[PDB]
Amino acid sequence: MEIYEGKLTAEGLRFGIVASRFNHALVDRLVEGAIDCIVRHGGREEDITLVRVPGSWEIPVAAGELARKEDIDAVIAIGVLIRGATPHFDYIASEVSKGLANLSLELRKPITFGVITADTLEQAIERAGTKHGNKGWEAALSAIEMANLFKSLR
Amino acid sequence: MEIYEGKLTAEGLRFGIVASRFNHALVDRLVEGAIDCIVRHGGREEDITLVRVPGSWEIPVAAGELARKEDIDAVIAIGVLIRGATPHFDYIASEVSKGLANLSLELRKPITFGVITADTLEQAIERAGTKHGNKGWEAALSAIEMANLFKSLR
Amino acid sequence: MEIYEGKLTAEGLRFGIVASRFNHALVDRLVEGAIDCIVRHGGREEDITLVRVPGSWEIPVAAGELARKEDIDAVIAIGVLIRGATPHFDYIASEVSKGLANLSLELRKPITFGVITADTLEQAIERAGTKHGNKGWEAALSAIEMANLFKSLR
Amino acid sequence: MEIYEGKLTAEGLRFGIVASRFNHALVDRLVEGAIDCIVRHGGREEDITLVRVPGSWEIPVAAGELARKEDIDAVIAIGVLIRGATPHFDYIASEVSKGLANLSLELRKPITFGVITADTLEQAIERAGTKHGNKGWEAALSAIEMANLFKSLR
Amino acid sequence: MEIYEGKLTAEGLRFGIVASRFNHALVDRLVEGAIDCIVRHGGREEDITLVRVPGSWEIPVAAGELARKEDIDAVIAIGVLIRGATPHFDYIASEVSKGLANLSLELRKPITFGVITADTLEQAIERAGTKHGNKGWEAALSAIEMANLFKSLR
Amino acid sequence: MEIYEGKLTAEGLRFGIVASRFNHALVDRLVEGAIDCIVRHGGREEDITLVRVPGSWEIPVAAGELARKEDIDAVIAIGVLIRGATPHFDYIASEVSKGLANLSLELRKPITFGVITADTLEQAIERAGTKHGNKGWEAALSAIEMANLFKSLR
Amino acid sequence: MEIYEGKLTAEGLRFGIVASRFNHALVDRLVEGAIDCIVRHGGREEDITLVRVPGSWEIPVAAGELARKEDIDAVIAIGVLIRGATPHFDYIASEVSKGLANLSLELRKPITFGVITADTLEQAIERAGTKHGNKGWEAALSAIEMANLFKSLR
Repeated sequence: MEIYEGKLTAEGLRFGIVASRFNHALVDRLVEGAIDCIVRHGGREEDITLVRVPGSWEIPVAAGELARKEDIDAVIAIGVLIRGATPHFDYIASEVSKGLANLSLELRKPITFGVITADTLEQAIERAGTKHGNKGWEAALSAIEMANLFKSLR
Repeated sequence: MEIYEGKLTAEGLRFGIVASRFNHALVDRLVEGAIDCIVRHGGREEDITLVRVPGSWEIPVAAGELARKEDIDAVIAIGVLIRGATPHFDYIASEVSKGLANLSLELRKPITFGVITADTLEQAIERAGTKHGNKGWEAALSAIEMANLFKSLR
Repeated sequence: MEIYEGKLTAEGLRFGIVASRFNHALVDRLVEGAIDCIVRHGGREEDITLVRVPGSWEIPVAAGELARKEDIDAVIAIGVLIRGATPHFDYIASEVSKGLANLSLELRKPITFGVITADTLEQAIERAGTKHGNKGWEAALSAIEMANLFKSLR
Repeated sequence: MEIYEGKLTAEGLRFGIVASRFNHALVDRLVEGAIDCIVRHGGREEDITLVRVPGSWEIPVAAGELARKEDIDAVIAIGVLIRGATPHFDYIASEVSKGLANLSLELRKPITFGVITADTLEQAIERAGTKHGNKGWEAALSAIEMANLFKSLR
Repeated sequence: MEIYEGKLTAEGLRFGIVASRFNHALVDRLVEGAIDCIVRHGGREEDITLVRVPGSWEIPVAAGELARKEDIDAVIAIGVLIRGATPHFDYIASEVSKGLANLSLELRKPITFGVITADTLEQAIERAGTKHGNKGWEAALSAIEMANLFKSLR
Repeated sequence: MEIYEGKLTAEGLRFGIVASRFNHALVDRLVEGAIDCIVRHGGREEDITLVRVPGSWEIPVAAGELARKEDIDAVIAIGVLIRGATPHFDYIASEVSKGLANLSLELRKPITFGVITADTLEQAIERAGTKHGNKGWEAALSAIEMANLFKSLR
Repeated sequence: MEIYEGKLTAEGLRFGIVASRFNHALVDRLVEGAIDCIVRHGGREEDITLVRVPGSWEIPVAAGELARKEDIDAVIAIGVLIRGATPHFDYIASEVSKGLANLSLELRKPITFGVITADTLEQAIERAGTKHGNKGWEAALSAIEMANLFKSLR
């Protein structure tokens, strides 16, 4: 039986991070977590490209630009969505997730989904550094592992 | 009338399995079930490729890499999703299923959906070895049958 | 004004039927209804290709194989989905319907949706031969009418 | 500032109408409304192509055939969906709308959505000639306006 | 074992339709459905005799006149009865059905019962073109099938 | 398509009216309505035969005597039944209606059912000249139309 | 049978619009809708006369002045009435409607009633551009159609 799996060492890997600006206070914590993960797993900060976009709606189109660069091994998508009074939340989150997934399949490159979709502000605060750990860190781990995996798998 | 149907014999077939690492305790049981099915239906374990991915979100992109290998007859996707407090579960499960289906149609190769989507942990425990039988076994049977079917159908 | 419409005569038409094996007791009734419709509207049973697939998840990929055969005029998709305890039903039904629709648009060939999506077993029993008439018969009628329509429309 | 907008004059425009046969009593009223709109806005009835399809499921595939004809300026899709006891309504309406939208984007031609999606029969009766005006008329107006718009825009 | 059954082809068959005038709005839809069925199953409209009667009470006596013509193969009875405030509905529906059945047995000719007996107007609207399909179409199918059956059976 | 229908002109037609004597106050209004209809649609009063019978039970046997006269074109049956305390109402109304229908089928002559079957006196008052129009007038119209119809149909 | 009906083309027609000033915010939207309708149906804006009046009470007397001009084909009356605390609303709306109708009959010229009579402000907002479409547009369509109709009818 052949086993393919990725180590959690980030030596030599190049990363791209797309972070929305809306929900500024929490997206900053998520980005801090992602950079901390990449650096403390052996990666250099000089090998990280950070792209700032106004809202979550533009994360897919910015990730399309980063992910087609040859010198990028994986892309981390970071954003915070909190449900409001209107159904706007549903139609934004669905399109963001769908675009990211379609892009990842199209470009044959791991694009990791580190976007928080919370019903309440309190949940988003939990998932961005407090009791539940930040999805920035979780997404960075996923991206590192897939970047290592695809080196063997390709 | 022409009838096309697949036998349940796994002699000579090559399989690929993509298993997420999240929900480690149950995904291991699902993978055990899938391998047991393939082996006990006549297949060899040396003809199975196992790919481990961090979460369910990356199953489609890893299955895209396995399914384009010529020496793979079918791909079994294995993962466990349990609904949490946030609507994150919906946007993950929808994208995983949609990506797998689109990939299967695109590559003209059977990609079987052995992912558990449970509201509660108790349901997931039921569907992964206990009272309801493991979807790893069910997915392996589906993959074997489609692999045999496409030999006749093509 | 130009009117394009299809007659309900099945002389000379070739059909493909994809039927899942899950919910064996009801899918058999649906297939019986479809074949009865095709035969009693003038079609021959020697001009029908039947493909059996394990579950509803594989209906799109099998229909992709039948529908690209030149000697097939329309494809009838037959399956039964009954909602269970998990949200698995939603993610299966959505992908089956989406795959069938995308395939039909891509191949410019009518693929008729004769899949039962029931909340309860009692509804599925109603819609498969009992009080509400079988969707196998309804789907066969739709396929016959579109097959006749596209002869004029093309 | 450049303003692009379409007049509501139908002189010289060619139209295609796809109408399902299910819910016969109301689809006939919708088609009457659409033809009345086209004729009373200056269009000729000899410049209208009407295609009849069995159910709403086949509207996208028939619209694909009409919309690729060069001598068709816009396509009007007409159908009536009333929610039943099963979730079948959701999976039919979603696929019809998605197919129509994808087709319109693909063919760069306006395909107007004049399909009634009603929870109850009483609502469908309202929206097909009675208190709320028929979506056949509304869809015909939309198609006329886009047909005029694309002449300037292209 | 000898099997006698009728095909659903209407080539060469002659039909008679008796339609009441009461409930004008729905009987017209039922008659449209019946004629559409006969025409789209291969029959000609020149081979259909339509008899209009004031109320449902006179359908049996008019069907007695049509059914004794030699050049009529089957008779379709079309009418709409909606229960009112008085028990008049019972004594009308019972006599209509009894007369039609006795006439059919006496003349050894299929007389198909396409009369709607509804408790409420909403049910009658359902059964005459809307959600439940029109009994005009159902009765026309029954008449076609029996007309084909009696050719073999006699 | 051959259309048979009767005009509403009563020139030259001969009518027979059987009216019960029970419920004298309302049967008189019904008879007035019937005669008014026949006269104002062009018929002469000298061409009307009126037969008075004690109760509704004897209407069928008197109509048997009128309807076998050659110089009678149609027979109008007029009576009023109001439900009492005993089930007598059911067994009278059923037999009256059944006898009239059987007689009409036997003699191949239109016998129109203008009998009021009311649960309460207030309903019978409504249906005999007041808010709901008298069944004498309605029955006379039905008889005129069938008399004209059978001239063409025979 | 002679059919008289008006097309929806506004070429060459001259219009007069009387708009009250009370409920300034909504009357402006209604006037915008009316002018947009006239322009986009082929009419010129140079052929429109706009008269502003203080309240709805003066719309009839101003419409009397416009409608007697020879070079005016139809008059559109635009105003918004919202019920207050006093019965003043009833006595204003009744007189406005009565005056407009009497004027239209007297001058043999179409005067279209595009006045909103709302119980609540929320309804008036609905009917002036939002969910229910603006009565300015509806009234302009009515005026165009009657202006075309009277050309044939006179």
